[PDB]
Amino acid sequence: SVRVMQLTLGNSTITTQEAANSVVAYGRWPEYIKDSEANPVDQPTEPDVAACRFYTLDTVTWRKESRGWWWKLPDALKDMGLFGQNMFYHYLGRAGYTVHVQCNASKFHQGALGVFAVPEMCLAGDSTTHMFTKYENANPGEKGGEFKGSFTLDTNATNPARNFCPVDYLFGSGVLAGNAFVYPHQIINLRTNNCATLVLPYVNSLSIDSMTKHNNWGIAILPLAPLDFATESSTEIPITLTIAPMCCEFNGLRNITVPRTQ
Amino acid sequence: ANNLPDTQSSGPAHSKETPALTAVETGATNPLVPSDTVQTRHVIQKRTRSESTVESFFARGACVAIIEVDNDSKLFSVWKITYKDTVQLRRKLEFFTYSRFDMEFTFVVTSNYTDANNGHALNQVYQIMYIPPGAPIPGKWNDYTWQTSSNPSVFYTYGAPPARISVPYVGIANAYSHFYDGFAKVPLAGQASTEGDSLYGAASLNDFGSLAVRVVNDHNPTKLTSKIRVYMKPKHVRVWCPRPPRAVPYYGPGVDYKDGLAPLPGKGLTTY
Ligand SMILES: COc1ccc(OCc2ccc(COc3c(Cl)cccc3Cl)cc2)c(Cl)c1
Repeated sequence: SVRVMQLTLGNSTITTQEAANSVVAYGRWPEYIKDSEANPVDQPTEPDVAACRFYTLDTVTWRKESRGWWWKLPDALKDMGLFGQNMFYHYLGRAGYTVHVQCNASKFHQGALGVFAVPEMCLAGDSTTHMFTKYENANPGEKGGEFKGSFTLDTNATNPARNFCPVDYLFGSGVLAGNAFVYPHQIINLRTNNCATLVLPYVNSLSIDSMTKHNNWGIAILPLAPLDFATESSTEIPITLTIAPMCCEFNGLRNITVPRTQ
Repeated sequence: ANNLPDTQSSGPAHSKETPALTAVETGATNPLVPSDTVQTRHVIQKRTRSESTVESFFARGACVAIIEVDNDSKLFSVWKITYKDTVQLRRKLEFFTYSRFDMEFTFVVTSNYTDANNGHALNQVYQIMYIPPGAPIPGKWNDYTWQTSSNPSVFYTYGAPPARISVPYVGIANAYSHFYDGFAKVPLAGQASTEGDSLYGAASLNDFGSLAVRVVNDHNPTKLTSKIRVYMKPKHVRVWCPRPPRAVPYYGPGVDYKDGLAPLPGKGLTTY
């Protein structure tokens, strides 16, 4: 039925008994580069089962006060097994994804989470200096980031944070959040479903790019209807994020990249 | 101006054929492609060399002269036709030894009052007369030579779109020579040193003649100056014998050099 599914990729399987169908972004399933759209001339590496499998990133907790969370792809998976290895050993890389967000509660809980997949999800910074966010802050990895309820300008001139300041109702980029529904999405309304499943093809203005310099997709999760339970002002339910890269192919092998951190 | 070949997929090799090894002493360049030294994938090539054709490389109007006339002998000026008065077009032409093409000349004319608060003049008309080598050159801005009964003239009205005319291949040889390793005279044994001496690399003393420019209106005591910028574009181009481009500053009409003889910067041998 629309509600029961099983996803198998490599050596990993995911089962769900409360789905609300699955979304295939823009109606496009991920695919490899065709010869007619090929650019780099060298033989690509395609790890296949070693990289195209389900990786579970860290679990976040939803509370009445949560504003939202965000992650960047392939960034969030840079340290994930052999996918991360191939990402750092190659100059160029390409991949699609199957994003599976998990969140179960009970029949006496309420709340709705909007799960959006955004191509080129550029976020707003914290200073008066334009495009000032530094690489280390823009790429948090598997832990991702969070949305805020208001904009707060960083004034420390001696030691600028050079970080993002994504305000939730402004979708972290100066647009109204209610219009974010034009992007592939699903809603995890506690009275209806457990999860959200989105299949994302590779989207870019090029056939292949640098995975370290460029993040193709952004995953934004916003509480559309806040978490509430029985009478417990105190309520916490975890949100686990499991993502699997698809049709990975890398070009331009050399020595490994070791990016600067923190 | 066409397509480039596709990249064919290439796998591993273990053979007695070694395209990587060669011997440049022969004077030939090794025609290798990526698949000769690495494993390649099949790529359908869609890039073309449409913009690097000899025609597209020269298909631009380049400035070759700025003729100036002061409508208050300066009432008229004469410019000896050449492409060596400027450096940009000259350097591009000199990638080749010989050339053959037609020419398109566009004239951009500007004028202005020298005085911010003095004088006035009615709209000016200019006459650009071509004086082929041999024809009488004007001595005054208004002598008989300006009747142009045979010389081609162009009358330009100030403010009108730039004037433009086409000239056929006018060389007396089968192609224009960008380089001429010789003289116009051979000094003979016995003659005075003053005799038989000529410039090295020069052909005719007057190759293509010159342009005589003047303002046709009667000059008013007002101080005015006009400038005619000449733009030339080679069209229907054919070129022969490539040469390395000019690396140091030009020093005259010849290949002479003097000043910027150290064009390259310093860089460590093992510095990326
Ligand atoms: C190798 O590169 C070359 C070769 C020959 C060249 O000049 C030959 C040449 C001969 C006659 C005329 C005369 O053209 C004109 C006429 Cl009819 C009427 C009005 C104005 C002009 Cl302008 C103009 C140029 C140049 Cl500029 C570059």
